[PDB]
Amino acid sequence: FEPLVREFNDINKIIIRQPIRTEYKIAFPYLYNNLPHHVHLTWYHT
Amino acid sequence: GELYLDCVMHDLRKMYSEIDIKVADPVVTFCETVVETSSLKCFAETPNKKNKITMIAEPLEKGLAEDIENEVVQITWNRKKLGEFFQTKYDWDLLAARSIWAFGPDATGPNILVDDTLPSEVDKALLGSVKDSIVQGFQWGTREGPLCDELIRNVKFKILDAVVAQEPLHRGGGQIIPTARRVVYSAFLMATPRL
Repeated sequence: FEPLVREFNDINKIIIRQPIRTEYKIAFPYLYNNLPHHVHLTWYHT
Repeated sequence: GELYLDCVMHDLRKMYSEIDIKVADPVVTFCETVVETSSLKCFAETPNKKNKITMIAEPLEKGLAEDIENEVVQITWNRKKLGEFFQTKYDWDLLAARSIWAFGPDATGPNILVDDTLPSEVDKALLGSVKDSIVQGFQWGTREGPLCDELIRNVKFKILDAVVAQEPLHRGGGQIIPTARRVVYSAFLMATPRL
């Protein structure tokens, strides 16, 4: 698609244990992004 | 878990505070432990040289700590009954069965506090007065955390010499609480800290 919008996160203070795989931002949108505006919730299991 | 914090962050944003929030990557809480008997023990006093505390550290077994976490080895009953439970479950010594002082960072904590200084603990009138300040320093220093202020799991602290001056009456308690704290730090940090 096209963009819809167009000392805390220090790189010495954050364990990169697993590379954050990008679909986490889909699966859990509030917990993995800052500013989740115009976001839709997901049906996740049947 | 993941979905719990996702739900509460959604709730936080959409119900009470509409403010955009920077949120870092999640870390877990860690703990601390000791896996072997202590080295040549450190004894330390206050700025005024009055009262000393000698403590070693060695790990109480896995079963001991997990049963203290399950409340069955609670000291709230008779000391004789507590000692008999130690004897019938872990081959515990009788002289060590009736001398245990406290637990640790809460009512049921993963540490344990033992006294065995049989010739020198006949000084009981001068021991038990500051024993409660040792407990007030013990619980507080075990919920503080030396390394990165986490909790201390599965470590036995054992006092082997109590040298306290005659009739302190204001010095003893208030000065021995940071002494209990600092000797707890020394006995933990000296001879196998682990995460």
